[PDB]
Amino acid sequence: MVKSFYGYVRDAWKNPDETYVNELRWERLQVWRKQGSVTRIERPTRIDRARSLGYKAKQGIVVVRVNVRRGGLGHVRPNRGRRTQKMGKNKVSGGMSIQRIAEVRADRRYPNLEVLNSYWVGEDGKHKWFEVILVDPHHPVIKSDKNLNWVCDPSSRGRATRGKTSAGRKGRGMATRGKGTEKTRPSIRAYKSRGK
Amino acid sequence: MSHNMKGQKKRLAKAHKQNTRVPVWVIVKTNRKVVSHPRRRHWRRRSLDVK
Amino acid sequence: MAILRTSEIRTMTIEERADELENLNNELVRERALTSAGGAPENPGRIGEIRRTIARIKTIQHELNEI
Amino acid sequence: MSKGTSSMGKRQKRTHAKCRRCGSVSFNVHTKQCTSCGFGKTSRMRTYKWQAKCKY
RNA sequence: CAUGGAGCCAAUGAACCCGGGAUUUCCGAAUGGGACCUCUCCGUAGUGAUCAUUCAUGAUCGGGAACGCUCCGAAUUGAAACAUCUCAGUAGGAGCGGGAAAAGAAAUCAAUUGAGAUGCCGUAAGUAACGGCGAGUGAAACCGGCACAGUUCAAACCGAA
Ligand SMILES: [Mg+2]
Ligand SMILES: [Mg+2]
Ligand SMILES: [Mg+2]
Ligand SMILES: [Mg+2]
Ligand SMILES: [Mg+2]
Ligand SMILES: [Mg+2]
Ligand SMILES: [Mg+2]
Ligand SMILES: [Zn+2]
Repeated sequence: MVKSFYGYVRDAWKNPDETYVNELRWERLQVWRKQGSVTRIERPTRIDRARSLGYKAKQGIVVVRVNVRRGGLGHVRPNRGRRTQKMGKNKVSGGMSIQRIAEVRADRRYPNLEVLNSYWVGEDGKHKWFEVILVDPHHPVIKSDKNLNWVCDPSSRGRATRGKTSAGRKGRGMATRGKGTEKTRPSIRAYKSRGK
Repeated sequence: MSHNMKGQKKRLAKAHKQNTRVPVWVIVKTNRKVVSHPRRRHWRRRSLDVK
Repeated sequence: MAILRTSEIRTMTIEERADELENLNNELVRERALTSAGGAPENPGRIGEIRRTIARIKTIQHELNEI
Repeated sequence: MSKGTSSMGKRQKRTHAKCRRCGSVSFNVHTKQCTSCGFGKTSRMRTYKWQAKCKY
């Protein structure tokens, strides 16, 4: 088993409760809770995950940690007449996942980049921290980079807000094909939102 | 003596000079087909939408 | 014919262009000053042609990089 | 004193001034927002789908 | 627009139309500070906010008839009442965005053996399915077409090449 060290990082992060990642988790969440909603970091907390998701060690790529509240879409009780099925909102969690929420907040704070992907990095009772990869589509290195130069196209600006990232496509019910995607692909809006 | 700034008095000046009849030669040139415009008004009526 | 053609403005110099602009502004001041009494100009096309001439001279000056 | 013509002579003041961005007399003087174009509240122009009818 | 008086422009080729420039006050994304003041104060002359970077420079901001994508989301009404249902993911809202956008190259659909990305059109079909199994809602595959397109990363091995 001549395995790269990225494999060892992935092994350490496969079951993080029963590895050395638990000690680092207890030491790291103290610093992470104090930080802001969208915090920039030097290196990704899990380098193998970022590299498989598309991170490269070059300028014009930014990695940011985002804190998102745990739980579903907290909603307001309606103050006007509802038919008793559209009146209850405590047991309603929306169609926006927390990963999409974190990606959209990272895209909001960093307007001149694009959200590439993101991955779970840690969590506690009240928060979920996600590390979001962003790309600079106007840096010359990304312009020259042929494996990232698709992002310079006009159709790629606003990926995380048009549901084009991997968490976005998962949330739009496009992880699979065949049966079950009769009302999701090619878009939720195409079938009057009946899928999802 | 309402106390206007410069722009308010400029708007009232334009409103004042809009409130004049069509010239006689315009009526003569147009074969009397242009005899008025909508901006005629009197000060003791509907107030200006100026200030 | 015209007050002064733009080719003649290109023929002129910087000092002569400034002198022509000064004289044209002074004559436009005189023509607009007489109309403050309301009396029509003896040359009613003169005012518009002098303004167009001033525009043409300013265009030539900006083309020649004077200001 | 009445609610009709008696108390309508107190209309010697304003609540809407002529907005800069659109030249309409809709700029509220207390909320600092034009209720026609939304200047003072947003960079974009306020336009809603209920300002016209459903196109079908 | 709109062949009135008096002049002016035009054979140094105007007017007019196409193309390329100049000028383009103040506000407005409005962006040096400020707005019941479309102006005003400081002038040390203005890159306001959020960002990328080699800190040279660069990006986003607003608008656009509808369309596109993402998320949030009623009630009238129908059931001859009405609550599941329907109205309807409609109306409306928030974000993003281009000339198109989304989709997209199987951890697929089939059936005993096959096909070979996606979209859209016809049909399957008011069928399967759902449903106070009430009222109603309601596909896809196969198939016939429009059009045809396949690939790039992570990793193994090398190690600044
Ligand atoms: Mg925030
Ligand atoms: Mg596309
Ligand atoms: Mg509509
Ligand atoms: Mg009924
Ligand atoms: Mg925009
Ligand atoms: Mg795809
Ligand atoms: Mg339905
Ligand atoms: Zn306004």
